[PDB]
Amino acid sequence: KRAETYVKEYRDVEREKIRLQRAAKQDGSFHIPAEAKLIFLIRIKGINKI
Amino acid sequence: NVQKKNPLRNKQVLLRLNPYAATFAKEKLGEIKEEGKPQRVPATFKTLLQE
Amino acid sequence: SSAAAPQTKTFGKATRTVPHSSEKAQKWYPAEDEAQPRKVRKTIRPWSPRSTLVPGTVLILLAGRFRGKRVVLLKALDQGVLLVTGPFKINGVPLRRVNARYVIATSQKVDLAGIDEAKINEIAQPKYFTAEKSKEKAGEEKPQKKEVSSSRVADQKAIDKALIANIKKVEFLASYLASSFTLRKGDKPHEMKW
Amino acid sequence: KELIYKRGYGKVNKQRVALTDNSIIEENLGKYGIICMEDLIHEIYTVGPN
Amino acid sequence: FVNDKAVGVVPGEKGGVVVTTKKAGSINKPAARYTVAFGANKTARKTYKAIARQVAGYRSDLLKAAVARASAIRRSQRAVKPEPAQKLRGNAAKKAAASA
Amino acid sequence: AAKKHVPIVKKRSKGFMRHQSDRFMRVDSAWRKPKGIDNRVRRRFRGTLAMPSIGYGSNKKTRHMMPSGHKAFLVSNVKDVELLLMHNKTYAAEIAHNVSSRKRIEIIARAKQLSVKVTNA
Amino acid sequence: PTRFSKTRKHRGHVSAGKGRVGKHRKHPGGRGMAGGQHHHRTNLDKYHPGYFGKVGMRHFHLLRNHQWAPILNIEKLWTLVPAEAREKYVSGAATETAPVIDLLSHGYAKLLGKGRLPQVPIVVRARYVSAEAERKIKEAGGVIELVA
Amino acid sequence: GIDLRKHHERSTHRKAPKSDNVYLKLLVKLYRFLARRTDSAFNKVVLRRLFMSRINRPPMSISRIVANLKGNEKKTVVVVGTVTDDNRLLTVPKVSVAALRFTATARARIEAAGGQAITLDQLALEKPTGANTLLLRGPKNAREAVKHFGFGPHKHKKPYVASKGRKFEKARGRRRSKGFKV
RNA sequence: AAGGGAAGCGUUUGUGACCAGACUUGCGCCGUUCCGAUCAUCCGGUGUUCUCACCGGUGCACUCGGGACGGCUCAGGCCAG
RNA sequence: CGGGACCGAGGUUCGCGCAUCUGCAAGGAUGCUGGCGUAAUGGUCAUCAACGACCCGUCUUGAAACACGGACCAAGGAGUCAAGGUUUUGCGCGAGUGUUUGGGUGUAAAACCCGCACGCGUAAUGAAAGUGAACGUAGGUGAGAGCUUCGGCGCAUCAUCGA
RNA sequence: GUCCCACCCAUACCCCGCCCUCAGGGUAGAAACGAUGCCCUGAGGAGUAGGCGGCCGUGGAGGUCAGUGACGAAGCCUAGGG
Ligand SMILES: [Mg+2]
Ligand SMILES: [Mg+2]
Ligand SMILES: [Mg+2]
Ligand SMILES: [Mg+2]
Ligand SMILES: [Mg+2]
Ligand SMILES: [Mg+2]
Ligand SMILES: [Mg+2]
Ligand SMILES: [Mg+2]
Ligand SMILES: [Mg+2]
Ligand SMILES: [Mg+2]
Ligand SMILES: [Mg+2]
Ligand SMILES: [Mg+2]
Ligand SMILES: [Mg+2]
Ligand SMILES: [Mg+2]
Ligand SMILES: [Mg+2]
Ligand SMILES: [Mg+2]
Ligand SMILES: [Mg+2]
Ligand SMILES: [Mg+2]
Ligand SMILES: [Mg+2]
Ligand SMILES: [Mg+2]
Ligand SMILES: [Mg+2]
Ligand SMILES: [Mg+2]
Ligand SMILES: [Mg+2]
Repeated sequence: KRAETYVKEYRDVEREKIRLQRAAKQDGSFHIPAEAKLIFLIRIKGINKI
Repeated sequence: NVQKKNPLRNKQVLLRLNPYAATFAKEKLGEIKEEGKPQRVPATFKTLLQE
Repeated sequence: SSAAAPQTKTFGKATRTVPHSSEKAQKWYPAEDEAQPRKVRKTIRPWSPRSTLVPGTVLILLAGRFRGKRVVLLKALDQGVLLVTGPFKINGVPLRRVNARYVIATSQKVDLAGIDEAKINEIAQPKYFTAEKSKEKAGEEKPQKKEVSSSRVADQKAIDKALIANIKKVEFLASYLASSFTLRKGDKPHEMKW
Repeated sequence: KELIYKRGYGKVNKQRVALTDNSIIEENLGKYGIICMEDLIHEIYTVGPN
Repeated sequence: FVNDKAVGVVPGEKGGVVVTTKKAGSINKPAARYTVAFGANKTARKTYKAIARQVAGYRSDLLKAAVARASAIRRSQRAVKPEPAQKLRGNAAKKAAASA
Repeated sequence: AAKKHVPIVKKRSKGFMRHQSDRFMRVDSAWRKPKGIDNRVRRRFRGTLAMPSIGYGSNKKTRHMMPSGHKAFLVSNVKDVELLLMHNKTYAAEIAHNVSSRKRIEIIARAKQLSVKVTNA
Repeated sequence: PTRFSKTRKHRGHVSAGKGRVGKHRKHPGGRGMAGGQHHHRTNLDKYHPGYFGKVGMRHFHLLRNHQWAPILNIEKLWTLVPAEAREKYVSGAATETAPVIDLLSHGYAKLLGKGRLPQVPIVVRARYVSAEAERKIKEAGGVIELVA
Repeated sequence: GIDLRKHHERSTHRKAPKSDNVYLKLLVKLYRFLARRTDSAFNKVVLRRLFMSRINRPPMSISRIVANLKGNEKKTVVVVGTVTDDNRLLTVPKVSVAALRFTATARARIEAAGGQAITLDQLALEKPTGANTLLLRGPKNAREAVKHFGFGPHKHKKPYVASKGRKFEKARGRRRSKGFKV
């Protein structure tokens, strides 16, 4: 059941961003897509000379 | 676990970890269509996008 | 589980038991236990031949004694083993088993209308070819050809009757099968169509 | 999703333990309502309280 | 010598099997040994049963070893096929052929 | 004999010889670790000798197994070879030198009865 | 035992544990207490304060038998009584007897009042006694006998 | 390569006694089993103290046992060490003491008072979990060597002097009349 | 055996000489020829119910054991599809 | 859903799962087939070939050095012992401890036994004359492993105010 | 000079096998073990001066293997083997 909710939750969040963007275009205003909250870091430069 | 099996490639291992994987495939949740006539931008949105 | 069968032989007066074979002491006991392997989760599934291995197609033998020859596919048996015969009166290839990985499946198909599938069986059934190999392996010495079993001679003769008649109805198929396949200069197999 | 399913290992008693079934996640992150891989993935993608 | 319940199987003088076990309080008395000598003509299966009866009471963790050792002693006492003829390779074959 | 084992894989079948043991006759072939301050072998330069280390160690399951599958046990008596009565599947008799011709025959005779392998019959 | 030594462990390594630079020389720094005021001053000032100088007056023919006066703290007075006798006094068997110790027989001269005493009266014959040792004996009901 | 500051760091605590005492080996085997197969934190501490050396198991006197045993009477005093006798204790009450060792004077006096002088293997019999026990440690820093540790200026520690007198360390760095004070 | 202003050495093949192993069969079930097994008595030991001593076991497709010759299953060396 | 490559560790059942009255691809390879059964695989050595490879020890910031020692081989060749300290480890006894200067005895340079003194420790501090360690459950406060009759007691040790 | 695709390979990164070190668990009304053992899991591995641990070898002493040996000990030679 929790997987059901999450799959639906992911589905609905993406459409709201699209719907908000499209409705802003119709109105003529601008919608800020909100800053990202999660980032993934990758270290790619060794362990020497730091 | 002597040998890690990838759920992304082993279907049986995927099912022990996510029982909703089977329902996702049959219900075609990854291929949901959106219908209806799209609402295009007005002529004011353009001619503002280009100066 | 239990599998004891405690019989009772007579020996004059009705006594004595003589327990079942797999119930008595071993009469020899090892100093160390055997490895006793674990259970294996590998169940045999039938071999899936290629899409082009339709029975009646002409194949090119790439190895073995009859390499380069062209034969007709009769039936795919199992585990990659094919039953083929390039008619013995055409190119001299008897009824023979060939592994499906050492052939080329061409686009030429010979109609098998006239060949009984009943006789295709009982020769696709195994042990047919190597029935008397161990019995006949004399090599103690003017060499002479190992005479072919009269049963197999008759079997090949029966199949060839229908097969050759159908083959001869094509203008060049009879000569095409009688020839052998070779690579000339400029023939690139990766580019050659079959 | 693909990072956690394929290269996702847990930290159990200062040991790197492969996440092959939900028991490891249940017995470690159970106090926070995360009992399965989908719960773990949802808590990462959507920045949750835990 | 260490354990207070010990089992010992040794070959018999005249081709039998001898089983020796420790009695109670043997830590103070060395000669407190209960020894039984099965004959050479006794059935192999019966000898295993007789030893299995005794070892089970004391230890039952030496059931395999006591029975197997009796089997090993019995195996060594039977007749022996001498050997198979040893083939020679390379120079040894050439040397033998040239010599003979 | 040689009941059962994993294949005997040897990580290195050659051995390690001492640095410059081939150029100088006073320097033995037995390995000694180069302790010089400028030595190229000790510094692991490319194209030089390798030094022994763990990592070249043999598998524990097959560490001291001869290619047949047995482990060698040195035997010098008929009473010594009887110790392997219960281990004839994992140990092989090896009659040491100094054993006279007569005593060698008895050890072969007895080890044949025990079905114990003798590596120098 | 020589087989338990670093010497058997340094066989093969050049410097034998003493270093390539700054090698093991003969006497780099002096022989003995050399330079106690000049270059070994940082060791003496740190670990041996009071080493240099002169304190007090002299005593030309000091005989240490004059200064002989072993002490006995009253917390161990009753240990000089034998085990069988000490039982009845300590246990509380009040009676008409009182022990006499005569410390000098046990090799003691002065008596000092460190510990405590049971209220049993006791007689002690001592060469010297302290103020508190006498006070704690009197309170227990004892008697001090000064002897020579 | 991985950026670590330490590699293959070992545990700093002893994991098995260095003693070749065969009887002590049996005692450790018993308390290895007990500490593993019980939830008693008392068993773990007793196992750990059996490993310790002789300077980490200082002797205890009956007087120090008596001092701590109030009002903890009806409890078994457990000392992983040696229990010594005190002359300054004129009477010994009835006590239950379990210890690795007892001096002959201490064992006789405890038993004469009507108490129990038992060993740690006896203790594990009636008290497999330290149900009513008083775990007591002797004075660790009462050793003579500890008086010398950390010597330095203004540390008030004991110097390494081979004699006591007006000489050998009393002049300079010990009084302001000769240079300075420490 | 090798050798166009050094040689030696490491990784890896090819070639030539030499050589150690492994393998030869073994365990099971059913078919021929000779000996003592189930059980009970009588001493003596013993973990108090197991066994050794003598003795009735009487035995050709019946027991027990052993060799002789045949059949079948399983396992078994090296290289591979 | 195809084409290819490398790998098959583990060794009675147990588990997580999927399917359904079968079982499975789900806690690590099985099945079928063929040649040979010996120098065929394999190993050692010699040699050729591809790629690579400066002469060791030493002092030095830096040695292949146009820095020094080294023609070659065998044998010999360098952190030892005593006294006195100290820290740590093991052991015996433990407010004591140490027989062996000496005596008795002996299977006779051994082993065994004996005791008075003495050494160190149990009391320190003063230059010395000298004096010489409990107000108190040998104290109060904070932390504290462990125990708990669940309210508390609290070893060692540390910090602090005292006697 | 700039831009774009494809490809080559370090002892680096990923997966797997094996060695060792370190760390964390299990194993007795013992059918039970060189418990100084065995089983399971994870991480790590350069090194002069230096420190520590375990092992190999030599000359002797006590105990033991009822040890080997003139039917051949010790030594020595051996592009023969493990
Ligand atoms: Mg693994
Ligand atoms: Mg070094
Ligand atoms: Mg030097
Ligand atoms: Mg220096
Ligand atoms: Mg300098
Ligand atoms: Mg690394
Ligand atoms: Mg020239
Ligand atoms: Mg070769
Ligand atoms: Mg693919
Ligand atoms: Mg070869
Ligand atoms: Mg070869
Ligand atoms: Mg070359
Ligand atoms: Mg080069
Ligand atoms: Mg040197
Ligand atoms: Mg310079
Ligand atoms: Mg130059
Ligand atoms: Mg110079
Ligand atoms: Mg010169
Ligand atoms: Mg004396
Ligand atoms: Mg004294
Ligand atoms: Mg205080
Ligand atoms: Mg561990
Ligand atoms: Mg000789």
